[PDB]
Amino acid sequence: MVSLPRMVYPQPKVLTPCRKDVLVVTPWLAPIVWEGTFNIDILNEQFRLQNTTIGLTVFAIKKYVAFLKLFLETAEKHFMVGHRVHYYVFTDQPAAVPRVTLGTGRQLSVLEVGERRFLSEVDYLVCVDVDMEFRDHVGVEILTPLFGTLHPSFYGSSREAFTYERRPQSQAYIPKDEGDFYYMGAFFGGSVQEVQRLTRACHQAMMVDQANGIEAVWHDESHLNKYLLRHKPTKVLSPEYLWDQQLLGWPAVLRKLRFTAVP
Ligand SMILES: CCCCCCO[C@@H]1O[C@H](CO)[C@H](O)[C@H](O)[C@H]1O[C@@H]1O[C@@H](C)[C@@H](O)[C@@H](O)[C@@H]1O
Ligand SMILES: O=c1ccn([C@@H]2O[C@H](COP(=O)(O)OP(=O)(O)O)[C@@H](O)[C@H]2O)c(=O)[nH]1
Ligand SMILES: [Hg+2]
Ligand SMILES: [Hg+2]
Ligand SMILES: [Hg+2]
Ligand SMILES: [Hg+2]
Ligand SMILES: [Mn+2]
Repeated sequence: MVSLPRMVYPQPKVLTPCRKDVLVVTPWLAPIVWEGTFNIDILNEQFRLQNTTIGLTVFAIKKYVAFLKLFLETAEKHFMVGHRVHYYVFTDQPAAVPRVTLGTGRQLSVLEVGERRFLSEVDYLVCVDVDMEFRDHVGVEILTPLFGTLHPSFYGSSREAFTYERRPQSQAYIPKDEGDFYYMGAFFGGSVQEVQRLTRACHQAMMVDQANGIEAVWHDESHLNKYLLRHKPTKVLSPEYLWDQQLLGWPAVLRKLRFTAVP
């Protein structure tokens, strides 16, 4: 709404693309987020002027509570620093959640397991796996109504090789001649409204499948892929945002490894 203040930064050059080695915009005109495609100062200004609050949700059930300390401490160094952040930790062991020191404007809620809340508390929801650590900047460049992340093992694969659910009997079914990308279930998000629409659709689809005695090959991730095929994401995150260095190394196409699998 409000005007940006005067800012001094390099002029963007029309006849000079930032990245020539990768696709930076999808066929439906959604940016694909890679290092070099965004000026974080301009984006931070835009989002701070709106007093943006980001919710970060993670599940830590059974032995996975062990991953919380590193996850949260690294999120404090790299995730949305400067912005309001609300962590939501869903766990079966509330007393096992580590006591992590948080920066100002950041809070954590422990929710025991064994909603309209989000609508009134945050503007965007980011949903990720907990067996991970942040190694570099993950900020407002990802925020948009609905986003998915390119799975690190398939970003260079032909659609026929994607491990989508291939049985027509499943709600997650995607035939061999369809598909844009293979999105990983470990990192998705968007506005609260869009994330709840997505989770509701996948939940209903999974219930239909269960009633028909079938379980999608990659569970929730198969359904996330069917949803994002039919409801195109407004931004797509590159594999910089979901990487496994032990498994895949550090390819030239990745200028930064931002959020990675814990060995
Ligand atoms: C040594 C195991 C190799 C797995 C590589 C492909 O990753 C898996 O892809 C499937 C879909 O085909 C699922 O998305 C699954 O969750 C992925 O495995 C997980 O992510 C990879 C990157 C790696 O960190 C594995 O250890 C994870 O289990
Ligand atoms: O005992 C378990 C198994 C899974 N998870 C949660 O479900 C996510 C998906 O599981 P996992 O990381 O094992 O899957 P992978 O990335 O290996 O495919 C984990 O990050 C956790 O957030 C959990 O909390 N406890
Ligand atoms: Hg979520
Ligand atoms: Hg998640
Ligand atoms: Hg689901
Ligand atoms: Hg989903
Ligand atoms: Mn995981």
